Amino acid sequence: TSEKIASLRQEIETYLNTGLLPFWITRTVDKENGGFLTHFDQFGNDSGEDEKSLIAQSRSVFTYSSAHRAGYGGGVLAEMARHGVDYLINNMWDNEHGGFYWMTNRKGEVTIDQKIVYGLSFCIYSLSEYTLATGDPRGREYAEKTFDLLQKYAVDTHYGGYFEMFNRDWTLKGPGAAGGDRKTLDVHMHLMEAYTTLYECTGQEIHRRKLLETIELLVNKVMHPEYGTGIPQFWADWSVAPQIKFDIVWGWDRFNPDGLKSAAEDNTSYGHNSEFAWLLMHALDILGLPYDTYREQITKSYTHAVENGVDWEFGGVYVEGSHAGQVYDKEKEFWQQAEMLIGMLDAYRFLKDEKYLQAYENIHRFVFDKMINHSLGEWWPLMTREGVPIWKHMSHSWKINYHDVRSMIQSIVRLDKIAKG
Amino acid sequence: TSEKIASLRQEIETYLNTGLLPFWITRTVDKENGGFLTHFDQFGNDSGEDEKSLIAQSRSVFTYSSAHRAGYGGGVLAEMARHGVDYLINNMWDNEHGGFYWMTNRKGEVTIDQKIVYGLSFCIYSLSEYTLATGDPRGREYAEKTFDLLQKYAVDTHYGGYFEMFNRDWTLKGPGAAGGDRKTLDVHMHLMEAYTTLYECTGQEIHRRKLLETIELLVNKVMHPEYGTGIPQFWADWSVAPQIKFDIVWGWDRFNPDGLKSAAEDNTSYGHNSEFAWLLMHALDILGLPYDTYREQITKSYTHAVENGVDWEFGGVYVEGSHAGQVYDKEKEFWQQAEMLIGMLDAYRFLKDEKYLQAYENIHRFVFDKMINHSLGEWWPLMTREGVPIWKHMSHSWKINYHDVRSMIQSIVRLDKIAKG
Repeated sequence: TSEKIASLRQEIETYLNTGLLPFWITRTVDKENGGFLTHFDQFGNDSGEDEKSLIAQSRSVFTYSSAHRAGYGGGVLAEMARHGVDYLINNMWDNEHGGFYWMTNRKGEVTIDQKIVYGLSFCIYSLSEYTLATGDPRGREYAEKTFDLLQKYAVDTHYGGYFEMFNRDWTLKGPGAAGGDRKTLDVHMHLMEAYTTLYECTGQEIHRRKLLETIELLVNKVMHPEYGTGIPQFWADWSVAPQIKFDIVWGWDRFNPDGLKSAAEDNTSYGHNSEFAWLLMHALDILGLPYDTYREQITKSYTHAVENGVDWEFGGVYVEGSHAGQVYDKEKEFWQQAEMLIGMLDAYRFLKDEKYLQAYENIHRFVFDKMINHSLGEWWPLMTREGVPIWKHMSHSWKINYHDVRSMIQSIVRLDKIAKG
Repeated sequence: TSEKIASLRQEIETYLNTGLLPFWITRTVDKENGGFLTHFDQFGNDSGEDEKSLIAQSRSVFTYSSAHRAGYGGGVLAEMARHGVDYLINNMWDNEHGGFYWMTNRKGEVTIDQKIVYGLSFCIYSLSEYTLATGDPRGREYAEKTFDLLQKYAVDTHYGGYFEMFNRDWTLKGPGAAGGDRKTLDVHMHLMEAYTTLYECTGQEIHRRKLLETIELLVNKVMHPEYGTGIPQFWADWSVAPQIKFDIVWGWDRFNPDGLKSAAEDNTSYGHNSEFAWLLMHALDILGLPYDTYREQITKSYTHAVENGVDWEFGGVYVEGSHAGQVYDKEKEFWQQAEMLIGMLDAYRFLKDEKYLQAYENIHRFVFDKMINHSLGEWWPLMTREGVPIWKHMSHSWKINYHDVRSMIQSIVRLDKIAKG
């Protein structure tokens, strides 16, 4: 109903303004050392890590630029984004070899100088969003330099796609855990995300062309050929590779002991598949192309997520399960909820089936009633199926505010479109 | 016999020193306008064209740099190469968008400002050779800038390989004759050539890696999957395309009215296939890899050339015929003779079959006894099967001295290796 949509939008708006953005505004700007503080425990207090990761600093720039562009934050977020861009350029850019370093310490010294394409994707995305939000040409300048370095050093001109981890001097890393011989969904999907906003910013043909090439790589090489669901890791020739952990990580390793088929490699992520599909719809909007350009793919992604991933009984989306439809891990992790909020709304907009709005409300009620720590404003990172926290730190080097603020802003916008339609 | 090899080498050496290089040294340097004059009629006199094409100027730099590196030219060719590099940078480099322009007039003004990857390949090759020959870092500097622009603007990150023609501002040209929707043997083979010398010059991992990727594209996508012979034109997805002429050309259009199956599209060039195979062997030498890394491919290329392309009765190599082995066009064109001289020697070195040295001597006798215009020193461009000139201009915007000087130097070297082995 229109009354229901209005209630859901109000709930998001009040929380985003009074809860989520103040958690960050009151804590994060580091005026002594530059950049952003992001290590907060279950009480919102500094947990002390001597880290300013490329992921944390760039995601922060993305959140404050995009939220400012959307009218949120009381006007203060453009200057917070500028503070972060100062740190990215002055402390994280390699003035000898180009590209941004993977890790600094809290004082701003480089401690991991590798060139990691997952991080560089987030640099392109955040810095393009920053120029769009502020007009400061530095964002586009360094986004374009990073794009150009990826074309030179990372694109595989024979098989297509990208090699993904390099030493500081852009020599390719070794095989296996060192990261130099796999091509992955995580990197290729986030490059589509980043190139969308790069093209929004520049309007240049090359960015349009290579955004479309990246979409084609994902649809034709990364997604399962029958099921349309994301497969995580490939060899350079785009045959499927055994899944391995890399030396360089950007999340915590959760093992659910009750998870099923823990050795199987037919696993796929409902959250990632929803994220891919709504980011693909956003790309098509920026490209001026109809969603039915990729009707089959978008339908496969969303159908599999709603048919298997949504916990109708307790609320929220499961972690992972098989391509063919068996759920493996029913824990509730934060970022997949965020990406299902946006994706289920866009599935309703394009596919028009009421199950997708039923799924949206299920996810939304889970996030508000179980996952948000309303005492502080941030989201619990990992919960039991029923919604009891498992891990309780609010934020760290890999959990900042990229998924949650974006899901709040993009859900309130899509709900408005649904109400108006 | 060793006496025969010595006679053949002496014949080359005397001609290269006293005939071929003096034709060029006495005619080509344009001190008034800069760059090189290359338009000479059947009497060696200026034929008047108001053109200084990227192909003519870059091939000239390649010849004078490589011949100097080999000890030829009486010491004067390094400065002639420097004169050409001054013209490439001062008159043919785009200081606003990067890359070299396709065409200037004799006074040095830009008259076709498109960015044509076939020309840019020859820029990379010639400028890398120039730094190797002279130590002037400008060659490597602009070769590297051009390589980097090709990765940014020309590489297809989805299907691999290169789009090949662009407007001045690096926007892709239109479909069909405008050149923006085909991938071709001509460009991809010459990129392997150019990247070999770029990697020789820089020793950088990225150039090694992308030389090997280019070799793999040629072997796995461009060469016929059964016959190993080059197929000329593909769509972006590497399906075979109908052969078309482009608006931008770099040779004269010869129609032989007596040529067979003039509408067939299973045609392949013996000269191109030999050129590919010996340039691939040269790449493997520079890479430190054995020829048997690509034994099957190299064997296919050379076997098809010697079994079908060599005119045992009259001498020389035919223009083209089918992949499956029928000859279509028995005219004798200059550059295919040059590339068969080097390739038949390297086929003998690797494959050890006496037919390849018999083929070399057949080609060598044809070139010296029929194709060289010993009155002047340059090679007739096109002859009847029996060796009577058809076209008699000595040189123009697309026929300079790249094929012939290289074949003379590289044949005398390979003959020496054979004698010594």
